[PDB]
Amino acid sequence: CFARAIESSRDLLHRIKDEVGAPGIVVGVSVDGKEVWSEGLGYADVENRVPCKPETVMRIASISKSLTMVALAKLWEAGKLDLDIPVQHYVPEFPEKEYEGEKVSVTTRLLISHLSGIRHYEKDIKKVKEEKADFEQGELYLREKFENSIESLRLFKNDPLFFKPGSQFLYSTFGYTLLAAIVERASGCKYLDYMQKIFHDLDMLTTVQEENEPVIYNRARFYVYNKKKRLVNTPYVDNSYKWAGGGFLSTVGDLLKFGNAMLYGYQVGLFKNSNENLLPGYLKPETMVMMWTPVPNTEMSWDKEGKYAMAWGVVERKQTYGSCRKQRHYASHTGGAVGASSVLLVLPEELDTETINNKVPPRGIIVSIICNMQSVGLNSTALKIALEFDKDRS
Amino acid sequence: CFARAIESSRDLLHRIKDEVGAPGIVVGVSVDGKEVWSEGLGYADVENRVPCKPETVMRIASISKSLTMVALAKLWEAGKLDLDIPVQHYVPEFPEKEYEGEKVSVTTRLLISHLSGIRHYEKDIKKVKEEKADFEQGELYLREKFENSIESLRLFKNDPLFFKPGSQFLYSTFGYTLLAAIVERASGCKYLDYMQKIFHDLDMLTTVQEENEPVIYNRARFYVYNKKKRLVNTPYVDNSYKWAGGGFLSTVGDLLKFGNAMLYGYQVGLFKNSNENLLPGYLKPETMVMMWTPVPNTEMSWDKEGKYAMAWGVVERKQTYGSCRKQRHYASHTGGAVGASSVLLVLPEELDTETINNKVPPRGIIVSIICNMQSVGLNSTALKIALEFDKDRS
Amino acid sequence: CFARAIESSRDLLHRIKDEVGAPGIVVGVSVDGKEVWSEGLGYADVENRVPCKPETVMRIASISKSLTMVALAKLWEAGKLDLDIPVQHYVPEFPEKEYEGEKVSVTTRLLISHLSGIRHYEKDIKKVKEEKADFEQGELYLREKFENSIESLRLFKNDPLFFKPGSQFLYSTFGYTLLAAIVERASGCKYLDYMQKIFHDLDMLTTVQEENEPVIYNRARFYVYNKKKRLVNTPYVDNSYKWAGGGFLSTVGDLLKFGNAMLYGYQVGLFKNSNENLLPGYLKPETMVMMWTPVPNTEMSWDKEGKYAMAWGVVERKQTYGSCRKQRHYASHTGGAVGASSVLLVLPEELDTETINNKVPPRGIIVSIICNMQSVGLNSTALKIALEFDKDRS
Amino acid sequence: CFARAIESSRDLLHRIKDEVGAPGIVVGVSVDGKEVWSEGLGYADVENRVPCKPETVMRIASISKSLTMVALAKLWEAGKLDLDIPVQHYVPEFPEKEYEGEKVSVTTRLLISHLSGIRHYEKDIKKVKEEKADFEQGELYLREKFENSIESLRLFKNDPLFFKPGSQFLYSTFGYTLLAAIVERASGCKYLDYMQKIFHDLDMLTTVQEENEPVIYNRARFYVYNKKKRLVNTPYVDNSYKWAGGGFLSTVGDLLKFGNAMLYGYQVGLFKNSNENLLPGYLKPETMVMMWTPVPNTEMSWDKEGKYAMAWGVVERKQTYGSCRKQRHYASHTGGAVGASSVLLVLPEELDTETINNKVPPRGIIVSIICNMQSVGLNSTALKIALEFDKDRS
Repeated sequence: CFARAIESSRDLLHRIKDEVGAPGIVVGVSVDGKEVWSEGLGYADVENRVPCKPETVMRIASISKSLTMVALAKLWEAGKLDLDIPVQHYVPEFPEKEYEGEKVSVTTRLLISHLSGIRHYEKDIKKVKEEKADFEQGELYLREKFENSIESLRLFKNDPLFFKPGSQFLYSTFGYTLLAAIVERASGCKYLDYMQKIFHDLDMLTTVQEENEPVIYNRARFYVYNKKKRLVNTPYVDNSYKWAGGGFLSTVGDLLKFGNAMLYGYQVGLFKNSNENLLPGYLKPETMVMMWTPVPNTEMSWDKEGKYAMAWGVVERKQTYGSCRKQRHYASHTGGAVGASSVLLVLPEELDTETINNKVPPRGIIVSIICNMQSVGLNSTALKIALEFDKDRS
Repeated sequence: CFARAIESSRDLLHRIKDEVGAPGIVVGVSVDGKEVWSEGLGYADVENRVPCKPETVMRIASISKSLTMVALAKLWEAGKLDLDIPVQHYVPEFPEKEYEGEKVSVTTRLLISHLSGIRHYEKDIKKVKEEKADFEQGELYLREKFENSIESLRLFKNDPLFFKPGSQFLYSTFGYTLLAAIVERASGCKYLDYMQKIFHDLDMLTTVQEENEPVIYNRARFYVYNKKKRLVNTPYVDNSYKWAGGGFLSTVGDLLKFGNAMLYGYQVGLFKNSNENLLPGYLKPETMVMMWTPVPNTEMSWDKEGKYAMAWGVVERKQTYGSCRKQRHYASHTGGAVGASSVLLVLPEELDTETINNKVPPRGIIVSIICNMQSVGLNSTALKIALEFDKDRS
Repeated sequence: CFARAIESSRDLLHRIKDEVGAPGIVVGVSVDGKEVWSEGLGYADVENRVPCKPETVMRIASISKSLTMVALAKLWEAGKLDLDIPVQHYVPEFPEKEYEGEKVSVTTRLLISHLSGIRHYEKDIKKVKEEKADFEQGELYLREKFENSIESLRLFKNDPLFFKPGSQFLYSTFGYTLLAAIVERASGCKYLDYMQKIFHDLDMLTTVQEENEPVIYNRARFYVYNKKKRLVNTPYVDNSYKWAGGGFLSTVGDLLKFGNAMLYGYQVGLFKNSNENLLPGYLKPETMVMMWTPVPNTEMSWDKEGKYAMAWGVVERKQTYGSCRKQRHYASHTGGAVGASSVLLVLPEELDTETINNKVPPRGIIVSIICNMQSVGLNSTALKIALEFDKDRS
Repeated sequence: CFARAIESSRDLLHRIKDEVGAPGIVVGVSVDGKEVWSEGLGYADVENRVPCKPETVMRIASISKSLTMVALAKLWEAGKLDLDIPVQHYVPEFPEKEYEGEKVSVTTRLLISHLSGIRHYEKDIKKVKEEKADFEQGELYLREKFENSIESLRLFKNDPLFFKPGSQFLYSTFGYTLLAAIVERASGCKYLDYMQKIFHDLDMLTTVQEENEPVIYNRARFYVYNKKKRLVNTPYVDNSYKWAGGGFLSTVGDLLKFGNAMLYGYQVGLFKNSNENLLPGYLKPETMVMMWTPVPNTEMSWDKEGKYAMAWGVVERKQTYGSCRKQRHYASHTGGAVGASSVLLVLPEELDTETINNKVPPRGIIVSIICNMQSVGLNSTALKIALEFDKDRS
């Protein structure tokens, strides 16, 4: 039934692969909760000639923020965590900050949406202020091993705030390290154990953390181009200092399952009225709405047409003029890692009365693409693939 | 429902294609805001045997003037631009002109309708005056790259005026280069960025500018016949000096969407009285009327029966004698480029009381035809296709 | 019989294609005068999605020098041309040159082996002398059309000599333009007509010159990577000023046929004694030996282990120490063009008494590889493929 | 002819592989200068399921010392190097050393046989003295990159001598770093370039240095067992500080070729009398004898029955009592690297009058075994395989 869409999507994948020169790429498409397509192109390892397969394990980078958000939402549902309380309640090791000698408060809500003052890789305030008005970074190529989140906090716990909390949007990865410390303090257990339990609940059996010593099957390699336009290996790095921000490894099936679970949790409330036999979602319907609610004064780098919510980028639906562009509602998050690129997209389906009365959730399309090439933007390709699979479905 | 009309239209397309010997041709028909037919005949590329498809990208040439007019109308609605103010207010680099030593004023209104003195490709005043009482041109085969509109102005900013402003009609392309310079000066941003934003608003995702370095998918080739009556390739040209006049690339779907938007903006005022739930048009109803209002002392080359308005050729409706020709109201613009020919036609539907009370805008037919053959007139074929689709609709 | 070798060769081709990120590549292998393998990988045109095929026409660049050498050898056999006579005998438009006020002579023999003083793209003597002790060039991106070789001579006929003739090796392309002028003067006919006749004699029906106006079927596109590591189109260029140097277009089958003809002409003399029914080669046996004879004080850029002969790079066979590297005898020439890379390799087979008495010429392997990627070295891959096909043959 | 021996050797390889639990192992056997057997067992990479093949590239560790010795012998033959001159003549950056205030001289001859005072990984003199009367080391897991040998010298150039030069045998790896510095100073070129030229001369095309950025095909992985008796990956290390001591990567064919070249150079002098058509060896016959001459007061760790020579361990032939053990003459060197084990063995054949008069060199057997397992001794297995292949040969 999806044969026409599959061929075109494969053509689109070839287009992007040849445009960026990626040695390998893997895709995964799920329609209405069922996986209908999964393919790989190229070689996961070019030295040993290992072809790309749906079982390939690659580095999802910032899609990890979404997993941490799921953990935080579950903790908040359990009542252990309060969003508006200052972070010093849970983590007293973080020093209090001043902004030309005025009291400022850093909270979980500000940390989630990046509205907090914490910096990114750059340490020079002047350049950041000039830009507001890179893989060249050193901290991005660290190799030290950090046993715990509290030890990892020492990289940025002494730097001054760059902006007033809640005033300027600045994408950051250390804020989610602080969030992981808060999670492990509030839950009473280690962060990795909590995430492992969550992955077990969601049936994500191939999602593990970036480590070198353990043997991980079907692990791929990551490449980059040098100054002579020749494919080379990326340098060895250790990502233990940022587990929550970008330290996880996964496949396309696990991302499809995660997206399906989120879609079901989002859509179960609408279908609850017609049928009372539906199982409850992993998170409460009000929690799901809050997660996907856009926050004002936020930006979405991979799509200027939408904004940012909680660990997700959300584009809403609207139409301003007749016979003119009709915006479509979807949520997405992209990831950029040394040697790798990924994207996860969710496209909800507009629900009518008859569909609600007859059909059952989830109703939508989830698309996941991962490639072992550095600095590749895959949001547009995923959006096109999702739209075309939306056309075929009847 | 349109099956009878589609077959006849295809026959008409074959007629014109065999008459001119065009290697390929693409058509697009929209009825009442919905695309009902789209087909291609022949080969977009004859060297590699690439068939013509609705996704083919060809060179719309002077249909670009309409896009610039949309930009100018939006700027005028915003209040940034004044039509009657002399152009030296925005562009002081253009020298003031004299006509046997008398002061003359060049304004935006004169530039839009070609009533201005600026010349076309020919530089000899005597021949132009004799004709008033060609692909053989050199400027039509330029290959230099021009970074900005101000740099492009140097090709004609020193030539004397050919006629008194507002006195003689002379179709010109450099006047729209001056218009683009005025647009980029008044809007505060670059012309290409403004047009890109406008195209994004109107959902024209495949409309780009003529460039060689970037990879543009489904780009076609352009051909001409030599002295031995053999098909050959057209010479390489650069169109950077005239973006506004004739430097864009598009498909038939984008032209259909543009025509539908213009038709909705034209017709929403009549339907506003019955229903208040209709979304506003892209431009105000008074702006649309002005755009399609014919201007006296103007000519319409592709149809002697009508006149010229603002970047459009408009034929009105009238009937002088009983049992004799009944003129029909429509608007059209044709384009001639090296190696290419195109046409865009809009046929509004006569509105009665019951149709206004019951139906919703837009009500009409838009037809777009593009072929990769030089010096082909497609206005009559488009008019016949539009009329026949007007017959089938019930 | 060659199934094992074919698979490995395909793997080698994939290796180089992924290493350089070439959108397409075509290979051709001939064993003992019969074509046994021919395949293409990737897309010849990425905008229109045209797959690579053995019929693809790409830009062989400096393999053209070999064709001009064949023309010169045939003229010398006919007795029309003398190698040691100064070039002013045939072309008096070339000015005589002095070297700190001493008489120097430029001859055909010096021009063939690049021992002449004529420069390459660089015009600064100091930098060339420093290097002796680039696609960044301007002359490499010319677009002017030159009707005849004498007109083309004006680009370098006034520059002073860089080194003493016969003293320093300097690879050059304008020397072969002078050679083409000499050919067309001595033969009494135009250079292109002579080469067309030669191609007709050798059954190379798809070998034509680089031109834009004529329709050439199966013509490919040429690409390069920009500063953002994104695939883009190469700029439009005109190669009319260097027909003999790098101005021809060809397939892999034509190169295979050319190599087979050269191999037969080389090897027919050894087999003449046993059988008198063998047809004569295209060139006399003594002429073939001279063509492949290495010249002292010459360099072979694509293989430091060999030297240069007449329009060919020749590596001889030798062994200095026991149980140590055994050199193999072969001839090759590589080509680098804007947007393209190519190689032609000939691997003669060692002949014994029984093989000479029983088998018939040609006995060897010819390999041709062309890719639409700029600055790719394909000599090593061709050598490996030839050696592996040498192993399978029995 | 060797079918009986091959099966038994394979059984022996299985025996050692199961005894040590090595995931993979590769063997290579050459008889009389011709490779007669080559096989691999297990997986080179267990995560991606890549089987072991003869083309696998693994870490030869201290077999590198033999390559440096070949370089030093060639330099000494050229007359550039003097063995008895103090090392301060070539490398003045090395400080002079005192031994309870007495002048001591460090020379190339002492450095070659490890009779020099320089330490190994351990820095505590007391423990070394107690042992004389480990992978637990820190310097063995360094990750810093060192551009040149002079920079690498700083790791041990300030430590005091452990024993009097020429008095006590102490195996060391930094002495060969000093030897590499001496080589690059005396030869006038970089060490890596000299070794690359030597490898090219000996037809060792797959022998490269340990580097991460370049793409090296068929590169294997290296494993170790943890405290829970589970297979894990070895930690990432950089071996740039010891190129000469333990930094090379190779296959079994390259080691076979190297051993064959050494055997030919050793045996050509005996066969020179009968036949004058034999090509000269890579090194002079007197040089080869010196290389394999055992040095008094030296030890051979992998075989207590023999001693040490120049970068080789040599066991001589002798028989003390009648009807009792008859010693056999052979040379060998083993290597231990993080995650890897290797051995190279040469078994010369006893030469009689008729064999010298009739046969041609080389006459012997070379055996190479490499496995991706840490701390495995393979000398006995290689000796047994060589002896059994010695039995089959007739």
